[PDB]
Amino acid sequence: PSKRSPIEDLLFNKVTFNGLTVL
Amino acid sequence: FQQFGRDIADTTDAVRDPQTLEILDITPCSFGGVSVITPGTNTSNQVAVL
Repeated sequence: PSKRSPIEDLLFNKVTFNGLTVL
Repeated sequence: FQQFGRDIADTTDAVRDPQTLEILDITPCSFGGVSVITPGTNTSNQVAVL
């Protein structure tokens, strides 16, 4: 669905509001 | 017999009404910044707001 290499997919699989936000 | 649930900073995430014992979620009301999109004032003076 997203044009990623198999190595990229493996890499992405391995890595895992009280007045302040995230952007 | 449980009443409510606290988050990390003593921020409650639940409540039970003293009359009708019901579970009620609670979330903060929205807030955020306001930004203005503006082309060069040497070309026009029409802007947009995000």
